[PDB]
Amino acid sequence: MQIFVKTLKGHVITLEVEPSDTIENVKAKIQDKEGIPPDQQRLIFALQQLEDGRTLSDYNIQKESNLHLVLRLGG
Amino acid sequence: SMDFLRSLDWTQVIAGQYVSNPRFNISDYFEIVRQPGDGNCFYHSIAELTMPNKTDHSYHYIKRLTESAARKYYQEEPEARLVGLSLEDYLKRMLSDNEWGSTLEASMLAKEMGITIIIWTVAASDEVEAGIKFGDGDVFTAVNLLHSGQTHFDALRILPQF
Repeated sequence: MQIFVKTLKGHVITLEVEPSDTIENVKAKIQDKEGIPPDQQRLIFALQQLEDGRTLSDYNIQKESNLHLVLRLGG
Repeated sequence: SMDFLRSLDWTQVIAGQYVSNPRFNISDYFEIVRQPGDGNCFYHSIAELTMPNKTDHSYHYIKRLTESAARKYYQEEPEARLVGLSLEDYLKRMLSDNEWGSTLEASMLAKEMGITIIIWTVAASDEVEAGIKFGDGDVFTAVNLLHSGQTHFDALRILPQF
């Protein structure tokens, strides 16, 4: 399915993922599209910052869900 | 343009943390108080807005408030999951000379100090790309920081007319 990630800059991007994808995997997708190292990405959904080891199905992120990307600013 | 500031659209992404994407120039409402690019500029900026009679050493106090702030909050901070260090290893690195601050320290200091901190991020032209607010205050009551380029931080003072 397609899920939306609203980046920090403001614009929204699209990602093709399956519920079996890891948070680390999705971060790699964002890194490909936006060039953001996963070390700086804070993926947020349902007022929760998502954790690496888990997957999208562990969070029930369904078709056309809107996720937030907040960046870790400062080295 | 003060009806613009009392109308910012903050989105709470997690409890206590907000994001905004307004369209304004930082110079339209703030005064940039520049800070040395010495690697401690995050803490210089806070001291500039929180410690009267600031000096080039006042930032050590902010770092020490970050220490106690970390002992309270570090293990429960979502952004701390990205550091991947124990409280001891983090405290050593954080307290080391010329080690640079980040949004993780802004969140913990907001709690420790009982203030609201906003980090406005710009891209070269000082045109704001976004804002991250730690705390429930507004723009007039908060400690406004300016983040530019990679890791540099400067202090912002809301102008007398706003």
